[PDB]
Amino acid sequence: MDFRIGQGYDVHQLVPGRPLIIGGVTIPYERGLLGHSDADVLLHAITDALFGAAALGDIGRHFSDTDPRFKGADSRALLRECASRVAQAGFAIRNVDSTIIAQAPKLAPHIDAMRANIAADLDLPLDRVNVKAKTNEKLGYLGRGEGIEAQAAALVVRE
Amino acid sequence: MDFRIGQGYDVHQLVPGRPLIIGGVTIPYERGLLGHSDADVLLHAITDALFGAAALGDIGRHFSDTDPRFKGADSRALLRECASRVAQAGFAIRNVDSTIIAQAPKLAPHIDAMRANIAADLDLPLDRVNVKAKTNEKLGYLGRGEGIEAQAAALVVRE
Amino acid sequence: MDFRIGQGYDVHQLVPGRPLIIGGVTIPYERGLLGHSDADVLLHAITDALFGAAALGDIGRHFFKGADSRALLRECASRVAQAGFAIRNVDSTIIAQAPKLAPHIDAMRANIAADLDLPLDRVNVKAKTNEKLGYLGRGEGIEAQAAALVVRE
Ligand SMILES: Nc1ccn([C@@H]2O[C@H](CO)[C@@H](O)[C@H]2O)c(=O)n1
Ligand SMILES: Nc1ccn([C@@H]2O[C@H](CO)[C@@H](O)[C@H]2O)c(=O)n1
Ligand SMILES: Nc1ccn([C@@H]2O[C@H](CO)[C@@H](O)[C@H]2O)c(=O)n1
Ligand SMILES: OCc1ccccc1-c1cccs1
Ligand SMILES: [Cl-]
Ligand SMILES: [K+]
Ligand SMILES: [Zn+2]
Ligand SMILES: [Zn+2]
Ligand SMILES: [Zn+2]
Repeated sequence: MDFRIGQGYDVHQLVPGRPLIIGGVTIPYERGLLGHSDADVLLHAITDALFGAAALGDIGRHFSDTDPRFKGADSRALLRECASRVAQAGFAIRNVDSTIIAQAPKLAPHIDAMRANIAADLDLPLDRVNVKAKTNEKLGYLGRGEGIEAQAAALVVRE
Repeated sequence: MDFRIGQGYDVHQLVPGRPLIIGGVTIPYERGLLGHSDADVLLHAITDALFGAAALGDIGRHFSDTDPRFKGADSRALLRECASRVAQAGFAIRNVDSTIIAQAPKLAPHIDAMRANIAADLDLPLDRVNVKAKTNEKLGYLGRGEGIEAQAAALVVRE
Repeated sequence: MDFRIGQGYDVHQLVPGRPLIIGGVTIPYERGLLGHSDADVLLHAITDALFGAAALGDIGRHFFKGADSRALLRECASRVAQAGFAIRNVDSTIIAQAPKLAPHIDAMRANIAADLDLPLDRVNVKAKTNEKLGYLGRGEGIEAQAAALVVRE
C-alpha cells in the first residue's frame, strides 16, 4: 500500500492577556498564546503534518495571514479544510501522534478533550489520535514558560 | 496493514553528581542527567513514541512519577513494560529511529551498545533499531551543555 | 509490507561571509550557514532521516572531502538502496526567522526529488519562523526537521 508520513512543528509566545487554546480546548491560565487567531499550537502542528504527508506544501501556503477566505477562521476550521484537501489528493488518514511542550499549566486533565476535538475534525476513531505533554525541565524559553511548542506526526495512505 | 506512527521528545538537565545513563549505557562522565528516575533521556523519548503510536497516552500516564518505584527507576524496565502494554493493545513494533543531541561527551563509542539495549528491550533485531547523535552546533542551552535532548520515531502495526 | 520510518534533525549557525544554501537553493542573504560542508541544514536533516529509516546509523558515521550536501544526499540514497530499501516519501520543515523561504520551496522540492530519484509528489518541504523565540528567533541559526518512510523490498 501507498503509505506516506508527515511531520509538523509549531511554537508561539506565552504572555498575559490572551486565552490559552490548545487542541481546540480553552484552558484556564493567567496567560495565553500570541498569534493570528487562536494561536492553537497543537492544531497548527497537526495541520502541517497532514499537508506534509500529502506533499501539499504547508499551512501558510493554504491559509495565508492575508487571505479573506480565512480571515476569521479558527484552527479547527483550518484543520477540517486541511483534511478535505488531503482527502481530495487521494489520501486517507491512518493516525496522528503529538507532543505539547509546556512547563505549565498541567495539560493532562485536558488530553481526552483535545483528542476528541481532533478525531472529530479528522473524522477518525478516537484510538487513532494521541496527544502527549512534556515539560522542558526548566531549560530554555520553553522551560522559563515564555512559549509553548507542539510536535506532530501523521501517517496517511493513498486510496 | 494497520500501521501507526508515534513520535517522542525528552530533555533533562546535565548536573554534577549523577550517573550519565543514555540508552541504558552508563557513560564515564563527570556529570549526569537530572530526573526522578535514572533520567535516561533516550529511552524516555522512545517510550513516549511507542505509547504514542499505540494511542496509549504518554509516559506520565503509565509510570506515575510519585510512585516510590519511580525514584531511581531503570528506564529499560520502563521501556520493557511499555512494550508489554503496546503488545497487549495488539501492536507489533516494526522499527525505531532516534537522535540524541549533546555537546559532550562523545557518544559514538556507546551508540552500538544503546542500539543493542533498545533492541533487547523491544525484542527486535538490531537492524530495526537506530540511534543517531548530533551536537547542536554550539547553539542554545544544548550548545552550552546544560542538558541533553532525545527525539524518537516508532512505527508499529496492529495485528 | 516491510515499512520503516526515520527522523532527522539539524541546526547550523548563521555567519557572515558564507552563501545561504538550503535544499540546494542559494538564497540571497547577508549571512550563510556555518559547517565543514556547505552546511545545507535541510539536506542534512533528510539525509539523517533516510539513514535512520534504513537503520544505517547517521550522517557522521558515513561522511567526499570537498563534497556539497547534494552529493552527500545522493550517496545516502545509494547506501539506502544498497541495504535493500526503496524510498516512499520525505517530509520536512525549515525553521528560520529570516529570510523569506516561500519563493524557494518548490525549487528545493525539485532538487530533493532529483537527488532521491523520486517523483515530486513524494517530496515535501515546509517552513516556519520561531516567533522570535530563542537562538532561532534571534536569527543566530536555522533548524531543519525531516521524516522519511522507506520499504524493504
Ligand atoms: N523564513 C520563513 C518562514 C516561513 N515561511 C512561510 O511563511 C508561512 C507561514 O509560516 C509558510 O507558508 C511558510 O512556508 C517563509 O516563507 N519563510
Ligand atoms: N504541561 C504539562 C507537562 C507534563 N505533563 C505530564 O507530566 C508528565 C511528566 O512531565 C508528562 O509525561 C505528562 O504526563 C502535563 O500534564 N502537563
Ligand atoms: N555528543 C556527540 C555528538 C555527535 N557525535 C557524533 O559525531 C558525528 C557528527 O554529529 C555523528 O556521527 C555523531 O554520532 C558524538 O559522537 N557525540
Ligand atoms: O512497572 C514498571 C516499573 C518497572 C521498574 C521500576 C519501576 C516501575 C514503575 C511503576 C510505577 C512507576 S515506576
Ligand atoms: Cl553543541
Ligand atoms: K527543538
Ligand atoms: Zn501556530
Ligand atoms: Zn525523561
Ligand atoms: Zn548539518
